[PDB]
Amino acid sequence: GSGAVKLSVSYRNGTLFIMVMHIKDLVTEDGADPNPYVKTYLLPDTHKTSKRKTKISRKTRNPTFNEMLVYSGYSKETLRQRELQLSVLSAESLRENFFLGGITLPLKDFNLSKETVKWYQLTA
Repeated sequence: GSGAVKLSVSYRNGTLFIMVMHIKDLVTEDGADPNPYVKTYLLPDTHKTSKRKTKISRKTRNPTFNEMLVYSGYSKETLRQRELQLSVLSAESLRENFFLGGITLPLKDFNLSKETVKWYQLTA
């Protein structure tokens, strides 16, 4: 299943709010507890300014973040032509950080006039 992430997606005062609440069931291909963090981009990214990331959650497959990722300066019209590429990676200090799972969500699928809160299944 690769795990699932709970997110709150809302938009107010011209700002997109992505709250990464928590993740459950991440899997590594080696039985070691990863050091997960979440990274998002809004694509396509004309100016190369959309990278956002949470802090690192140490040794766990079920991290709780409760972190708000903020994307300001976008109109709702522009967002309808953007996808939220969310990636969960393990932060590693003696080897390359590795991909645990992710999901791409077209913002057009969201009623950005309200707050959408739900769990999303990650893919690999």
